[PDB]
Formats: sequence, C-alpha cells, structure tokens
Amino acid sequence: LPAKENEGCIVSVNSGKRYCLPVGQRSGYSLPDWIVGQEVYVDSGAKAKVLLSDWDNLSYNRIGEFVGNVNPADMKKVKAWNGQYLDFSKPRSMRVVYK
Amino acid sequence: AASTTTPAPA
Ligand SMILES: *[C@H]1O[C@H](CO)[C@H](O)[C@H](O[C@@H]2O[C@H](CO)[C@H](O)[C@H](O)[C@H]2O)[C@H]1NC(C)=O
Ligand SMILES: *[C@H]1O[C@H](CO)[C@H](O)[C@H](O[C@@H]2O[C@H](CO)[C@H](O)[C@H](O)[C@H]2O)[C@H]1NC(C)=O
Ligand SMILES: *[C@H]1O[C@H](CO)[C@H](O)[C@H](O[C@@H]2O[C@H](CO)[C@H](O)[C@H](O)[C@H]2O)[C@H]1NC(C)=O
Ligand SMILES: *[C@H]1O[C@H](CO)[C@H](O)[C@H](O[C@@H]2O[C@H](CO)[C@H](O)[C@H](O)[C@H]2O)[C@H]1NC(C)=O
Repeated sequence: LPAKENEGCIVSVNSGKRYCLPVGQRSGYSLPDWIVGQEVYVDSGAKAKVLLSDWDNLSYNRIGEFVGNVNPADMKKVKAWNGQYLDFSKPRSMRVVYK
Repeated sequence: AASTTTPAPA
C-alpha cells in the first residue's frame, strides 16, 4: 500500500511489512522489534523525505536522506550527514520531514 | 549538537 503525500515509509523486503511516519514525526530511540534491522526499501510520499540512521536515536549525524521509492541496493553506500558513506538498508531509527 | 546514545543498563 503506497505512502501518502505527507508520509514516509520503510518496507521490509522479506515480508512487505510497513513502518510509516507522517511528516513532522520521528521514531522512538529504536524502531520497533518487528522491523528493526530488517532490510527495507523506502517508499516516501511526494512531499516527504525519509531520514534514516543505521544506529539508534538518529545519532552522531549518521543520517541519510531518501526521497521517492529507493531499493536497498541504493542504500548500502550513501553519503551521510557526517561525511561517511554508510549502509542504511537495515535502519535502526527514522524521521520524516518535508522534501 | 548531534543526537547521542547511551549504553543499555543491566
Ligand atoms: C536525535 O535524537 C534527539 C533525542 O535524543 C532529538 O530527537 C534530535 O532531533 C532534534 O531534536 C531538537 C529538539 O531536541 C530539534 O527539535 C531539532 O529540530 C531535531 O532535529 C534527533 N536528531 C535528528 C536529526 O532527528
Ligand atoms: C547522549 O549524550 C548527550 C550529552 O552529550 C545528551 O545527554 C543526550 O541526552 C539528551 O539530550 C538532549 C539534548 O540534545 C535532550 O536533553 C534529551 O532530553 C536527552 O535525552 C544523550 N542522549 C540520550 C538519548 O540519552
Ligand atoms: C550509543 O549507542 C550507539 C549505537 O546505537 C553507539 O554505540 C554509541 O557509541 C558512541 O559512538 C560515538 C560515535 O562518535 C563515539 O565513538 C563514542 O565513543 C561511542 O561510545 C553509543 N554511545 C555511548 C556513549 O555509549
Ligand atoms: C542509555 O542511558 C540513557 C539514560 O542516560 C537512557 O536510559 C537510554 O535508554 C533509552 O532511553 C530512551 C530515552 O532517552 C528510550 O526510553 C529507550 O527506550 C531507552 O532504551 C539508555 N540506552 C539504552 C540502549 O537503553
């Protein structure tokens, strides 16, 4: 089921299970147990941008930015806010902002 | 500054 205009989603590759946030909201300190650390694709709504971290709590500027529909292949080596090239395909935290 | 983490308590 596709992300709304003002919502961003990660989706388990293996199971199809979705975790979504409206624009203006972030995850807990960690994603819930039922998605944390599963390989995902991003489905970000037209007005939304998904911020992922590979660590808990969107921490140490280990943050990557995703818009539209992104497959995990294209999330393995992404320039983070901190200038490192990280893998966000198995995220531990998330925020959704306006694109 | 950037968000931080802490070690899990026992
Ligand atoms: C990192 O986690 C923090 C909580 O420990 C906090 O949520 C932080 O987000 C920032 O929080 C500020 C308020 O403390 C401002 O609201 C700021 O806009 C916001 O980015 C988290 N970092 C990120 C990028 O979400
Ligand atoms: C990680 O370490 C930080 C100090 O270097 C800080 O204590 C941070 O705790 C959070 O600090 C925020 C300010 O940016 C808010 O005050 C928030 O309430 C508080 O948890 C530490 N992070 C965590 C999640 O404990
Ligand atoms: C909090 O948990 C993080 C993973 O979710 C990570 O382990 C982090 O480790 C800290 O990372 C910093 C990155 O600049 C420094 O290397 C710091 O030394 C290191 O402890 C955890 N933070 C803490 C304070 O335990
Ligand atoms: C590290 O210590 C922190 C207190 O200094 C804090 O207890 C943190 O626990 C997390 O705290 C978050 C809110 O800041 C959420 O409640 C989260 O559920 C909780 O784990 C400690 N780290 C860990 C990994 O527990």
